[PDB]
This record gives sequence, C-alpha cells and structure tokens, in this order.
Amino acid sequence: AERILVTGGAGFIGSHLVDALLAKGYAVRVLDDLSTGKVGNLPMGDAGLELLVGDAADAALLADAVQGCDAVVHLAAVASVQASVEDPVATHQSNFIATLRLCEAMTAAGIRRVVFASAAAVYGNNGEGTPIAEDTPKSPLTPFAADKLASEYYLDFYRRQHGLEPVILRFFNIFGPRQDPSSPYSGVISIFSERAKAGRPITLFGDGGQTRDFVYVADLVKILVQGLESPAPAADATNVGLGGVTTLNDLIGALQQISGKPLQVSHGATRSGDIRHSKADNRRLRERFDLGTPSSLAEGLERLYRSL
Amino acid sequence: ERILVTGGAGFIGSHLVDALLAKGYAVRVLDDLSTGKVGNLPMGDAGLELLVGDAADAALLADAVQGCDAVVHLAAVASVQASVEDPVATHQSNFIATLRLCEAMTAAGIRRVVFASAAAVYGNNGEGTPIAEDTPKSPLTPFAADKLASEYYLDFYRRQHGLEPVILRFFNIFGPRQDPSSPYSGVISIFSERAKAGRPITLFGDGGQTRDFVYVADLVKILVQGLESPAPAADATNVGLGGVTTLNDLIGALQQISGKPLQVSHGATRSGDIRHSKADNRRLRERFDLGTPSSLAEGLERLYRSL
Ligand SMILES: NC(=O)c1ccc[n+]([C@@H]2O[C@H](COP(=O)([O-])OP(=O)(O)OC[C@H]3O[C@@H](n4cnc5c(N)ncnc54)[C@H](O)[C@@H]3O)[C@@H](O)[C@H]2O)c1
Ligand SMILES: NC(=O)c1ccc[n+]([C@@H]2O[C@H](COP(=O)([O-])OP(=O)(O)OC[C@H]3O[C@@H](n4cnc5c(N)ncnc54)[C@H](O)[C@@H]3O)[C@@H](O)[C@H]2O)c1
Ligand SMILES: CC(=O)N[C@H]1[C@@H](OP(=O)(O)OP(=O)(O)OC[C@H]2O[C@@H](n3ccc(=O)[nH]c3=O)[C@H](O)[C@@H]2O)O[C@H](CO)[C@H](O)[C@@H]1O
Repeated sequence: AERILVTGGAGFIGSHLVDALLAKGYAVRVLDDLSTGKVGNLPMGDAGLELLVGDAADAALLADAVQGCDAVVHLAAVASVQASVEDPVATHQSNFIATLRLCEAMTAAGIRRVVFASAAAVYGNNGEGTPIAEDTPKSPLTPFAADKLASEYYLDFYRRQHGLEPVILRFFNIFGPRQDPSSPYSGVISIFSERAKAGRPITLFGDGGQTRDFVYVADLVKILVQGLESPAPAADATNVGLGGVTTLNDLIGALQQISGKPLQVSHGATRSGDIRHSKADNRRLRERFDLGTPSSLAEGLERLYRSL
Repeated sequence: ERILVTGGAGFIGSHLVDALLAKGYAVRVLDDLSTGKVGNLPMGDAGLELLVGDAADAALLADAVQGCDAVVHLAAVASVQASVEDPVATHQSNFIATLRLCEAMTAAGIRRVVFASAAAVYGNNGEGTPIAEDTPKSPLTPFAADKLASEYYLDFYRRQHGLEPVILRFFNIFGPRQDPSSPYSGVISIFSERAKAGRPITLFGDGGQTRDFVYVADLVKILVQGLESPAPAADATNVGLGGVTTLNDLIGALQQISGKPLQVSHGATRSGDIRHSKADNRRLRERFDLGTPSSLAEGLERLYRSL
C-alpha cells in the first residue's frame, strides 16, 4: 500500500484529507506540531495511520518522515494571517522554510509528487470585484501571503531543476467541521456557527456586503486526492474557488435559518486589512479536476451545524 | 550622519563607500568578506568603520544599525548559480538578511533603506521588449525568488511600520573591482580581463545578444540620491539606461581599446539565456537625476585602464 506524508495533517483541512486517504486504502503519515492541529482530529485507531509530532521546518525530522513515503501533501503552515503580521520571523519558518526543507528532503528521497496549499492571499487586492484568474498580477500584503508565493516559486524551481511534480492549489475560503473557531481571526463561518450553536451574538465587521467564494472542506479534499493521483499535473497554479458569490449577509441569513434559532448581529468597524470582494475564476479548476456537484453553501453549513 | 552599507566591501558597495565618504558621511560597512575584499575599501579613512559578520545575524545587525541614519542593503550572495547549488544557505543571505534588517531598522527607528533588487525577478518575461516594472514576475532561481520576496517584505514594513524602502532592480552593472573569477561573472569583467591579458575569450552563441549595461559610477549616483531624496516612491524602479549593446559590439569596442585583436572561440548558447534584455527606465528618469550617464565606450575605457 502506498503511503502519503501529510504535513499539517492534524489540522482542519489535513485531518479530513487523512480520513479520506485511509478510506481509499492509503497508508498515511502525519507530521504536525499540534500548534493548532489536534490529535483528537485523527483516527488514531487506524492501523494505516502514523503520527509524528514535530516541526515541519526541522530537516532531521523531514529526513525521517519522508522515508517510505510515495507522495506528499504539504498543508503545514501558521494559517492565521494576523499571526504573521505580529511575528514575521517566527511564521516565516512555518510558512516558507518548511516548504524549502520539504523540497530538499523529497529530492534526496526521490519523491516527486507534492500537493501544496497555496492561498488567494497572493493576489492581494489585485482583481478585486472580478473573477480572479491565476495569471492576475501578484500582490502579497503580509508575510504569510509573501511566504505562500515564495513557496510557489521554490516549488517551481525544484520542478525544473530536480524533477519535482508540484500541484499548486490556491485555496479561497474553506469552511466546515473541525475548522477551529477559537481565534477572533478564525474563519468567519466557524466563528458565526459556533456563536449560533451557543445562542450568543455574532459580530459583523462592516456592512455585510463583502463577498467570498466559500468552499466546503469535503470538496477541497476531493481535489487534493485527485492532485495526488493525476498522471501529469500542470506546472502552474490552480485556484480552488467555486466562482461563487456569498455576501456575509447571505451567510448570516442562511446560518440563522439552519440553526432554527434567533441570531443577534452586533456591529464592529470594517477590518483594517479587509478585501471587500473575492471570487475565483474557476476555469482552470474545472478543466483540470473533476468537481462533480460541489456542496452549496446551505448544504455545507447544514453539515457543519449538525456536527456543532 | 552615518550610513550603514551591508555588502559594502564588494564591487558596488565599495564604490558607494568611496562616494559617501567623499561627500562627508561617516560610513559603516557590514560584510562577511565572502566575496568582498578589505582591499576594495579605503581602510584607515577615519570616517569608515568595518564590521565583519553575517548580515542575517540578529545580534550583529542590532549593533550595526545603532547610531545610523540610513541603510543601503547590498549584501547578498550575488551568484545565481550558487543559489541553485545551495538554496538553503543562500536563502539566509538573500532573504533572511533583508527580514532581519527590517526588524532591526524598525526597533531602532530608522526609516530609509535603499535595496538592491535585480532584473532576475522578471525571468524570461522581458525577452525582446523594454522591461517595465510591471512586466510579469517569473523568478527562476532561489536568488531571484529571494530578491522578490525581499521586495514584498520591505513593502509590508513600509505600510505596517513606517519604513521608507527605495527598491532598485539592477540591470547589468559593470566596472572596476567586479570579480571576473567565475565562468558566470559578468561578461564585461571576463572579456576585459582576457583582452588585457591577451588571452582568447569564449562567446556563447552568435554575439547578437543585447544587454543594458550600466557603469558602476552611474549606479552609485542613483544609490546616493535614494538616500537623500525627501519622499521616495513606494514601488520598484528599474536601474538601466535603456541602452542596447550586442556582445559583438562589446568585442569590437574592447578590441579598439586594447589595441590588440581578440581571438574569439565559439561556444553554444547558454541554456535559458535571454537574447534581448533592455530596461524601460522611464521611472528611473522621472524619479532620479540621471544627468549624462557614461557611454559603454567610456565605462569600458575606465575599467580597462584600471586593470
Ligand atoms: N480557508 C482556509 O482554511 C485556507 C485558505 C487558504 C490557505 N489555507 C492553507 O491550508 C493549510 C491548512 O490550513 P487549515 O485551514 O486546515 O488550518 P489549520 O491551522 O487547522 O491547519 C494548519 C496545521 O498545520 C500545523 N502546523 C503549523 N505549523 C507547523 C509546523 N511548523 N510544523 C508542523 N505542523 C505545523 C498545525 O498544527 C495545523 O494542524 C495551510 O497551509 C493554510 O495556510 C487554508
Ligand atoms: N550586475 C550586478 O552586479 C548586479 C545585478 C543585480 C543585482 N545586484 C545586486 O547588487 C548587490 C551587490 O552585488 P555586487 O555586484 O557588488 O557583488 P559582490 O559579491 O561583490 O557584493 C556582494 C557583497 O555582499 C557581501 N555578503 C554576501 N553575503 C553576505 C552576508 N550573508 N552577510 C554580509 N555580507 C554578505 C559579500 O562579501 C560582498 O561584499 C547584491 O545584492 C547583488 O545581488 C548586482
Ligand atoms: C553577472 C550577472 O549579473 N549575471 C546575471 C545576469 O545574467 P546576464 O546573462 O544578463 O549577464 P552575463 O554577464 O552573465 O552574460 C551576458 C551574456 O554574455 C554571455 N557570455 C558570458 C560570459 C562569457 O564568457 N561569454 C559569453 O558569451 C552570456 O552567455 C550572456 O549571453 O542576469 C541574470 C538575470 O536575468 C542573472 O541575474 C545573472 O546572474
């Protein structure tokens, strides 16, 4: 049985990927420092699962972790953009050095396929209010965003210089069960859903007209598995957004209806770094992957709410 | 007023150090002497202070910026090929040193930093076209990705912490003290050393390739203006002259300077070589006082006369 190394596999997106890889018959090795990841997210009773707790920027750990692995999915990073604004030096280790060290370890081990979690943040404000195509000029505004873009550049260098096979995916806004809502900068759907379940007020920053291209985690996981299994993945990046439009106000009403309970909406000022309109151009994604019928917002919110 | 020059013992840096001392600045050099040479520096000037160490070293940088009014950040492993051979080690010099400097400048309250970026951030996208600053980016090596990442971090420190970066993308700089010791050294430093020594040169390709060559003294003038301008622009500026010199032109010009003919061996075209590279220097002309730059023949004669 083939083995998949998944960095950041104990986190929100990773642990769902781990569940799906195991069900398909893969062996899975998780590398995670448990900074936001959780052992309780993993099916520790699965004989096909191994867990290494450590830093993904640690070259000695990566030299051990890649041995016996046939492919990689690189999800480890400090996901909070705001954390990179507060501490660019520390987060640069997790958000870029880990990518560089993984490229070194994969090339030494002879492993070619790596699926990489890049981010819509590399566009910055360029293309706002339009479907953002992948060749939109880049404008990373934070150390996180610049580190994701730098990661793409280095992955492409190892592709051309050393035969690596990167699958670069720029996630738009992912949501669903296990997304951690404990931070004021957690994803808005995890925060809003947690408050609605508890019967407590949510806070809306701005007028609510901001739009996001939300993707339910199970649809992203399908794309991640396809990235591991495709015979000759494209060299350049692929947006993972649906090209859908959801205002925060749409989200508030849909969530309130699903919860069956009243929802108080308090106000706060528009966030300083807030992009108003964000939407992916889905053409490369629809050409390169079989999306099937993705979950609608309502379907994804219901699955989230019913899990808590 | 004291200026910190990281990489100040190198080719461009030491010419800058000379100019800054001549203008009355005190100058502090931070250099690890990997390629820089103390012989490039006017040691015992009494306005010159030399620190030897790693520009990525946090504690050394904290000392180096203390008492400094401005910074020129030239330290990097200049060789693209060394970054191909060792991405991990060169990332420390080519990017971490920039991040650590941003941190040290913010803590010490120093705003102005002139930064040596590079035409390599464009990859091959500039082939055959005047290369403007919004030419799409395609850094092909760790060196080029690190220069561009340095740019992005510098802009983040500008918006988040009040830094004043002057981002300059150098095209093909040449002149005295440029190390001709590598096969990948600048073509002018290699051809000039061979012409002075009366030894054959190797031309990779047909010699029709064109480059936008900039004599180091003209770049140094731009660097000083970056330090002294009252309100520099936030985005990058290409440093080229918009000049077009074929390698066959360069060979003929050097033959005429040296007085002897140059034997020219024929090599294959380098893989990935850009055939036609020219800056669109409109932003340079608008933001800086270019005066009358040295022609190629002028810069070649000054280089050749110093060998
Ligand atoms: N909307 C989204 O969720 C979204 C959007 C764009 C990009 N991404 C990217 O997707 C990936 C997964 O994010 P997520 O939403 O599941 O959040 P997450 O925080 O739950 O997952 C991040 C995981 O990485 C682990 N990790 C962090 N630093 C590490 C290190 N130095 N060494 C080892 N493990 C480390 C954490 O413990 C956690 O399990 C990240 O790269 C993130 O930046 C997510
Ligand atoms: N045509 C060109 O010469 C050209 C073109 C584009 C960019 N640049 C950039 O201009 C700057 C100067 O390059 P140069 O042509 O003068 O070459 P150079 O090698 O002579 O100068 C580089 C200097 O930086 C120093 N240095 C290197 N790593 C260091 C470290 N970790 N800590 C401290 N000092 C360190 C070296 O000792 C040397 O003195 C570099 O950033 C280079 O990438 C040059
Ligand atoms: C010295 C230098 O800064 N080189 C940089 C410059 O390369 P460039 O190719 O622009 O400059 P170069 O000086 O390395 O070479 C210019 C031309 O001369 C040719 N040639 C060179 C040596 C020789 O002995 N014979 C010969 O024919 C060479 O193949 C090339 O066609 O720009 C690139 C980015 O786009 C990289 O940043 C390179 O590192």
